[PDB]
Amino acid sequence: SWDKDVYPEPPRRTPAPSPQTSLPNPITYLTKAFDLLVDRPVTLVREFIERQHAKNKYYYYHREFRRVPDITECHEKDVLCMFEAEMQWKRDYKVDQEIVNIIQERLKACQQREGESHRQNCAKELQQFTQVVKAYQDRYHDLGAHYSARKCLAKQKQRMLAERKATKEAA
Amino acid sequence: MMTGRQARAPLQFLPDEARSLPPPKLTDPRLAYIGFLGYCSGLIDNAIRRRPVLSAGLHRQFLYITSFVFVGYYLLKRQDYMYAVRDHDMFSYIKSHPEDFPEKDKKTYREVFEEFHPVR
Repeated sequence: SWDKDVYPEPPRRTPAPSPQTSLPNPITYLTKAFDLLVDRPVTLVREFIERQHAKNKYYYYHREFRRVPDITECHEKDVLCMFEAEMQWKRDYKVDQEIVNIIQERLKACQQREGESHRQNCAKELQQFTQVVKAYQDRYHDLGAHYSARKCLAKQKQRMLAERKATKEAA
Repeated sequence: MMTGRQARAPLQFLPDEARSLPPPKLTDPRLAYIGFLGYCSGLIDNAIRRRPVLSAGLHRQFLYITSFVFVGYYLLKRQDYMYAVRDHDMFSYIKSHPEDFPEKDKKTYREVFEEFHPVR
């Protein structure tokens, strides 16, 4: 099972079957055969395996990283503090990449699920994708194969200088 | 370079100030490599005279290894002493001339400015 808030999904609404004709549809008979011959033995085997798994129980944990000071409060050419800040920045870079992956998966799921009316019913997913892609592009794009926290700090400083000049010339 | 240092007490392999330093261990990796050099020279000495390389004259190979270890130990003692003297002179001159070695005003990255060159 997963968390239904990070991966949302609307409630399923299926119509009732109305046999207008008198011809028996083979799909109901095939579903009966599938439940008799396939679903029952697989369910029994999984029950046995889960019983074997419940005899001994051990846990694995999600690794927690405490926050260290970032590169903005590191002295220049101070390898210890800069090393810790660089490792933290790389971890957040990986997490941001997977956040963009999550939003992309949401968008693809909406496009497949809504059917032919996807252009109207997937407006919110498109807006979320556009916003998160704009944030990712403003944060991490055009850094090169040798990206580091200093490059990202320089890019953010240049963008902030451009924004300050733009708001000065528009004042 | 250091002739003024090695000018008041000339032709001394190891001056009396060297005895304040820790001697190299007999398990020094450099000493072991020098012993391996001695063993290799013993094997070459067996080889050029058409003797069985790994069997003939074990006393000769033992004397080769022993001589190399002895000379290498004393050379290592001198090398460690001379690097110690280098560091001692460097630190004394740094401390004696504070005007020429000022403390650099270190600044954090929130104040420094670096130009950004995009890779596109």
